[PDB]
Amino acid sequence: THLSVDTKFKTEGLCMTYRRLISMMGFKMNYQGYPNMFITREEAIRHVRAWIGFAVALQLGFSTGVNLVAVGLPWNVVRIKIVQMLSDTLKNLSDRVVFVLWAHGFELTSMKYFVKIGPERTCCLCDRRATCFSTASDTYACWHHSIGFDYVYNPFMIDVQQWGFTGNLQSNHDLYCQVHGNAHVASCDAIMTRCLAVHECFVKRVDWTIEYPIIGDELKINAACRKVQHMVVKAALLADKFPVLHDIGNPKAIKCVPQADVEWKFYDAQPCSDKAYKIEELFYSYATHSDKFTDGVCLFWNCNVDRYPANSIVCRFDTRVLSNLNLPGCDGGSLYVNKHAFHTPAFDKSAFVNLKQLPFFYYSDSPCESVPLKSATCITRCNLGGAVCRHHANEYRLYLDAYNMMISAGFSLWVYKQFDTYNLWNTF
Ligand SMILES: Cc1cc(S(=O)(=O)c2cc(C(=O)NCc3c(F)ccc4cnn(C5CC5)c34)n(C)c2C)cc2c[nH]nc12
Ligand SMILES: Nc1ncnc2c1ncn2[C@@H]1O[C@H](CSCC[C@H](N)C(=O)O)[C@@H](O)[C@H]1O
Ligand SMILES: [Cl-]
Ligand SMILES: [Cl-]
Ligand SMILES: [Zn+2]
Ligand SMILES: [Zn+2]
Ligand SMILES: [Zn+2]
Repeated sequence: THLSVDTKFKTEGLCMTYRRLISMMGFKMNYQGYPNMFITREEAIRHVRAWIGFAVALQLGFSTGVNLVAVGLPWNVVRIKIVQMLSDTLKNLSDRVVFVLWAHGFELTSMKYFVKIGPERTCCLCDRRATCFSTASDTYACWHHSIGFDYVYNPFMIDVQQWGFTGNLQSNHDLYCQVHGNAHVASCDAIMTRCLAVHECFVKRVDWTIEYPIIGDELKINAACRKVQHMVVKAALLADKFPVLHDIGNPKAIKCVPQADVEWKFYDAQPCSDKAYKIEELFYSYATHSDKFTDGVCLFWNCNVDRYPANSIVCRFDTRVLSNLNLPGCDGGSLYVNKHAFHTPAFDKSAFVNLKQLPFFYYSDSPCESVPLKSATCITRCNLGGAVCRHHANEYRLYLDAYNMMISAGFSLWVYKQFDTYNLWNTF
């Protein structure tokens, strides 16, 4: 859970323990839920929504792209702007801030000017943990109630250099990322340090053991995506009668259509060990697998490979979508934190070159029963006749709502070019 202040601090990167470092930074530690400003990698990963890259050269820079110069601007104005920026950035994401550092010593020295530490406190106006302090009123605020507050209260931090790196920030960042160019500017170092931290913590694999709290429409977004997944995969199996389905990026061996008359094969780069017996370990790349999975259809449900083969059903998240769920990531990618943290490579149109956009439709083979619905996209027995039944018209509108929710949440659907609803009409 917590990082003992007695833990040694590697000074090779600075331009010794955490206890001694807190003294050097100019914080009276007191005699006695805040044993250390610095936190473990594991704790930082749990609070990824709180991550703000921070660097100095004083020119103070943040991973938000903001740079502030202190004498220039006076410190009283600067510290107001910092609390403003952090409050606006984090109020809907986290109960805290985690400064992500590539520590040269100067940034740590500068914290005494805009940071106050002490025991954990609650907001003067709500039940939330205090993130801000007002010298003027001697009161404490959360990110929501910090209007006019001048000090950051009990911020957490990590030095990424303590995760064991040779060379400078730029040499390590540029190994994994070509999107953040290093100018001689503080905010560029702030961005690169957080980018590097995201690479080290999230790019390699999903950690299924770490959950993140609900902060928006996760439940409705996820319900809508699963409803659409069932509809689309059910419809493609009925329409083209594929004998095998290659579910690439399924680490739990759960079928979205369990009643489907098909051989369902599971693959993942990182299968869950309790289901590894049903799942082949496989890293899909088009260059290494373009002549494989030639039989039946491949399902890539948010399995974000470099290029999809022609025989694919695909859901892919657009990393450019602005959302409290969608955090800046590594190499033009984003970190999508919805229940778990999913690093997603940049949305790239060249991935879909073998596919077409999946058009909207509703299909039901279920029994009929009872503002009339006149739509070419309602594929039911009753629409084949004159009027659509009250059941299927209601289910159509619920399905359209789920589809619209999924699109507005940033997900797009792609399908093999031969896919057509002609063959679903045939099933009647
Ligand atoms: C941007 C983006 C989105 C998604 S996602 O939208 O598919 C997604 C997936 C999950 C998730 O928990 N899957 C577990 C799981 C599986 F592994 C396999 C099958 C099922 C069936 N049901 N379930 C769920 C437990 C009920 C399954 N969650 C919470 C989200 C939001 C995955 C990404 C990878 N990179 N980027 C990604
Ligand atoms: N190139 C690749 N080849 C194979 N699996 C990959 C992959 N890139 C990512 N994955 C896997 O894709 C999954 C994405 S998250 C789970 C998605 C799953 N299809 C669902 O419906 O929930 C992870 O399990 C990850 O290990
Ligand atoms: Cl992976
Ligand atoms: Cl983003
Ligand atoms: Zn409050
Ligand atoms: Zn980067
Ligand atoms: Zn009907």
